[PDB]
Amino acid sequence: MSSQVEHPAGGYKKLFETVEELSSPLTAHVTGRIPLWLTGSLLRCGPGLFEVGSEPFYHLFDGQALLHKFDFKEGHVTYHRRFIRTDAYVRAMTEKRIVITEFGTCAFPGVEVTDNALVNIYPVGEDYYACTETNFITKVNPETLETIKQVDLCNYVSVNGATAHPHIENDGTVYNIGNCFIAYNIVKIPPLQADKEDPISKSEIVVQFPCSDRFKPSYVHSFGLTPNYIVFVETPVKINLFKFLSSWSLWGANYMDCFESNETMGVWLHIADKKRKKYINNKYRTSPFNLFHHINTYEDHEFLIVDLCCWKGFEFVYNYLYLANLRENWEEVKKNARKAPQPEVRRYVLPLNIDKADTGKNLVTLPNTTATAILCSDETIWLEPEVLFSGPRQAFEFPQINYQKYGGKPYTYAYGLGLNHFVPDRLCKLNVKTKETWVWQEPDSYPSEPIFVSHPDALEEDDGVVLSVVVSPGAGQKPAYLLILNAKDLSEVARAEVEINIPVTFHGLFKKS
Amino acid sequence: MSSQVEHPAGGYKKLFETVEELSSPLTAHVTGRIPLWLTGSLLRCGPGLFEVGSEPFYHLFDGQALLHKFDFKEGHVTYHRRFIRTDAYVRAMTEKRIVITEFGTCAFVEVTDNALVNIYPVGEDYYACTETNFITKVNPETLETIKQVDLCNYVSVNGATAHPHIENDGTVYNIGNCFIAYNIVKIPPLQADKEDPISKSEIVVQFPCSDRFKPSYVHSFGLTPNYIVFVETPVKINLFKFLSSWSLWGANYMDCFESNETMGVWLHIADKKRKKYINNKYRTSPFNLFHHINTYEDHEFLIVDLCCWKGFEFVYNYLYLANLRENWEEVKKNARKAPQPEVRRYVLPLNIDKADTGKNLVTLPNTTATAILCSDETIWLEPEVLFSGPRQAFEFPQINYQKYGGKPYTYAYGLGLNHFVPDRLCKLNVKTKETWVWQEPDSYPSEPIFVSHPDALEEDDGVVLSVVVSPGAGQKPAYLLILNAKDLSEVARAEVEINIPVTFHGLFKKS
Ligand SMILES: CCCC(CCC)COc1cccc([C@H](O)CCN)c1
Ligand SMILES: CCCC(CCC)COc1cccc([C@H](O)CCN)c1
Ligand SMILES: CCCCCCCCCCCCCCCC(=O)O
Ligand SMILES: CCCCCCCCCCCCCCCC(=O)O
Ligand SMILES: [Fe+2]
Ligand SMILES: [Fe+2]
Ligand code: NA
Ligand code: NA
Repeated sequence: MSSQVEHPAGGYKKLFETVEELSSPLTAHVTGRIPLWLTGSLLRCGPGLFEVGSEPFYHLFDGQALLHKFDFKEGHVTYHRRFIRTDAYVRAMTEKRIVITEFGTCAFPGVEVTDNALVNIYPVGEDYYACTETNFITKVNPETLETIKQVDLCNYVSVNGATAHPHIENDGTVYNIGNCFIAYNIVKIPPLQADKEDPISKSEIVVQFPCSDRFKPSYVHSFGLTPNYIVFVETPVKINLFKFLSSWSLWGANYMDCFESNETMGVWLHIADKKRKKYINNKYRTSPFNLFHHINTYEDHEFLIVDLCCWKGFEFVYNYLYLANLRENWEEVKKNARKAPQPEVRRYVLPLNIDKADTGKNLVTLPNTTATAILCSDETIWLEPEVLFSGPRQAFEFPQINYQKYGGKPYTYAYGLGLNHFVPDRLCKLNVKTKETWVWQEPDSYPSEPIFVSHPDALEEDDGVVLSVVVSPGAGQKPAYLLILNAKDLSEVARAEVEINIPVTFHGLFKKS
Repeated sequence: MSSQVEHPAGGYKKLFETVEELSSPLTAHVTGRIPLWLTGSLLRCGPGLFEVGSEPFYHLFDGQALLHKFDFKEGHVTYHRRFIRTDAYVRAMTEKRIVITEFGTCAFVEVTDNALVNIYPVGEDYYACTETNFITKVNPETLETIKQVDLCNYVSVNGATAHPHIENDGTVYNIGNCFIAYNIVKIPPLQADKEDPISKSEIVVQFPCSDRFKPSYVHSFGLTPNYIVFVETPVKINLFKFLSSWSLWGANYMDCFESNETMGVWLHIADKKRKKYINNKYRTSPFNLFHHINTYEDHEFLIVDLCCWKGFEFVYNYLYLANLRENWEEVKKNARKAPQPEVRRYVLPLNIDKADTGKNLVTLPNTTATAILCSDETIWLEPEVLFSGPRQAFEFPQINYQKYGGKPYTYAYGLGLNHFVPDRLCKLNVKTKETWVWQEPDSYPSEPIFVSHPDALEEDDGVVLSVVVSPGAGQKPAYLLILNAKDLSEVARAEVEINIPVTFHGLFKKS
């Protein structure tokens, strides 16, 4: 973990304030020691333009995509940023107004889907793509930050969109999930082959998950992956297709206007056989929650361990993320969040071998968990979680692990961004076996998602650092900095200060050079 | 909290072995220093006779009630025990066989009065109880049995729990099934006329049943200055089996239980002072519940701290003596598919505004518990988990009851169960989730009972007392353990030269 800080000075407002791009990189001023083995680029995406002239964007996810880069070489750091030349951005700059409808901001005058790639960036073959959650992803140059092209996934595969959280196997194979308007489809993009053709042209749907409601598919943000299984969590946050596919020009609608909460379904969990490409018909059921981020998933004897960042309730958490709410003063921010769903890290355990003879009993026979799974007579398997972390309006969010070596596998550690009534104000580490936590936090300092980078000679799982971008608007300080923490105990190793503001960023990666 | 010990020697079997009563008290041999302010009697109940001749009792809750007493005076300790002369026991001794049907043992009809579970004060009297209509008046100084009391002669219930709440003026509240509702009984304090307060018993409020024909098993309930809290679980009593003739079919109490798979848990509150059921449909996931820890009011909310078991299967299925007497690897294996124990805090909003439909009503600043108002007006609850360990139950909870019962509090003491075997003592800070453990190898404790220093201003300024069975051959068979309530460090122990079997509940009676 929890925060030990209040924010009466309101400095978190700087996260949602427009900035200018740069012509070329700035030097970041180092204190402490940047590790000499740290060579490459921290790439991250966020909104950077929160109004076009006098027309405001209303939601956290509406501001125009800004691509950020911190470069590390021989103990020195540079910072650079460029707006992504999406259709949304280019047309806004041409017409000097909001032209494309964003997540929570209707544009005044069917109509074009946004390609505002403000959320994440990921590798496909030798390319990098910035994304949001629509059918449009934007190819970008990781060295110059130039925009290369728009890619419409609809030209290649049968999905209406895909999440900003594809899984990436160590050979470069990419898996993602997307709505299909009815199913949820797993897309597979293979590694780059000898022929050097673009791997997106070899995309395919490999398996399909069914929908609980013919006309109302669930919002999906992420999914789990193990060597043998795919895990999909179907939440009660629904997309109303009667509103989504109606004409938005007539009604004046945006994406937020299409969400509704199903009160009675709870959460349905789904698994598929990855290698045999087959949906498994196990009716896993539990209580209602929102889910954005899976932490990690793995196999342990005949069971799937599913670690999740949950929000307890069926109301859509995105309702609390209009910019007007996030720009309020601190007492009002806390008050507004009182009735929101509560964040909680939970471990669910999914049995793979269901024996009818155990009807009415707990199938989770593993020795090291308090998670349960009850086989009912109607063949639903009712799940209860083991709670790994819980604090009052203190979210362990934007989870990251040592992904390259422990993604999809037995693991011990997760790193997170700590939210305090939705305001990011600390960095966290969680031992998922012991429930021990570590916190890093300074007054009036607003961090981003921490990204893990392994030491080249790592023996343990947490032999490395985490990198986070911190906004520090206190007038006795430079506006922002890159923070490097030792992954062992979250003690500070270095920081690299820059003389300009940085707004909120969501996700990213470290690209080794 | 969790245990750090395995039990391959099987010493826990001594908890379920018959013992002989005593003719008069033994001296318990003290090591360390019994506090000189500790003056009175630890009274506790458990089974003590696990077979009548060659006829065995089958279930944990079948053996014949044994009343135990440790006396504390000027740093000296005595131990004494007597079988309760119930109808079940007396008739068994007369007829040299099992005459009355017990919880899980059919006799080859009359309701059992085997008062093996607890003891509590009414007026100037003490009553040993089980969970039926029969409670047994007993003498707290001599351990003699005085009389049988049939609650049905006084109030409209079929039984009452072994966990009545006791207000500081001596008023007693309890809950019992009525065969259809759950009735709260109130027994007033002793008046000037000196008449027996049981004759002034009354039903003050009634909770509805979720199923006309299948009432829930009820073990305990919550009480605050202003409210009564009742948790209706999916463990049901099948009245078609309960009220059928058991002589023909050969049935016991265990044979009447079934689990409702779809209802989950329904939580109920009543206005205590206005004697009125409140129509708030609190709903959550399925669990068994035996013991409320404590209940209190905080702004417009009820804080409900519970020892839960995650699942709808009846936990009592895992407590046949044959299972509990298995070797350690088999005990662990048998418990793998049982419900998981978990301490949970639920938060019940009292002011429900329809304008908040679809939102979380729990606006308190210090909890992660939630309560969602649905369109059908059910309020769906999620807990804050306070303690969770794999088959490691924080159970038999106790608090500083006299000063913090029904009120804001910080500390609970518990007996730690390891795949159902009691092997440690625990303390839980319910605000910080910090835990403390006391544990020795091959040592099987009982429920810890808290005794305040008489002049304490703080909540945990006192000791806990537990009766520990220690069958290791380098030790006396049992002892009374005294721990400092601050940190569970040992203050003293009082060893006795005879075995003591399992005990369930009890009290400390100040003299
Ligand atoms: C009706 C919903 C539709 C759903 C995709 C439908 C294929 C998602 O749509 C969008 C649109 C714009 C922005 C975003 C952001 O990525 C959300 C925050 N990460 C998602
Ligand atoms: C069908 C259930 C009936 C129910 C009472 C219904 C008036 C409870 O009956 C009994 C009978 C005998 C022993 C016990 C033990 O106290 C249980 C463990 N504490 C309860
Ligand atoms: C650094 C962000 C701070 C302000 C917003 C925090 C509220 C986050 C709520 C949970 C995560 C929602 C998903 C956002 C990340 C994403 O778009 O992938
Ligand atoms: C000291 C007891 C150890 C062996 C039995 C432990 C199993 C306990 C399961 C939860 C509590 C069950 C109710 C027992 C207390 C009572 O009868 O009032
Ligand atoms: Fe995300
Ligand atoms: Fe009990
Ligand atoms: Na600090
Ligand atoms: Na010890």
